[PDB]
Amino acid sequence: TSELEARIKQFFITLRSRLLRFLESEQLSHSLSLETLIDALYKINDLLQQ
Amino acid sequence: PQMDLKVLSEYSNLRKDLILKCQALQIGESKLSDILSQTNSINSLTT
Repeated sequence: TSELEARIKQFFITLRSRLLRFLESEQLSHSLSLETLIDALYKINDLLQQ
Repeated sequence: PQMDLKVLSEYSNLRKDLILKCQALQIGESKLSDILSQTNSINSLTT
């Protein structure tokens, strides 16, 4: 059971880490960054300059 | 809207820059229409 307690504790580690790295993947696709927005605004500035 | 605070200052500076861009765009469009009407009157007089 002591060899079993390490596996079931590592199972809950590898579950919630795979869960939260999935949750941050779906959230950041529905959020915005402060780099791509500035890149798009650079493009808009270039277009309005032209 | 308006708002690592250095990139926040850079974003607000770019926002003010783009606001000045569209302001100057509207001003230049109206002034170009006025100049075009003026030179249309001048071309009518010369013809």
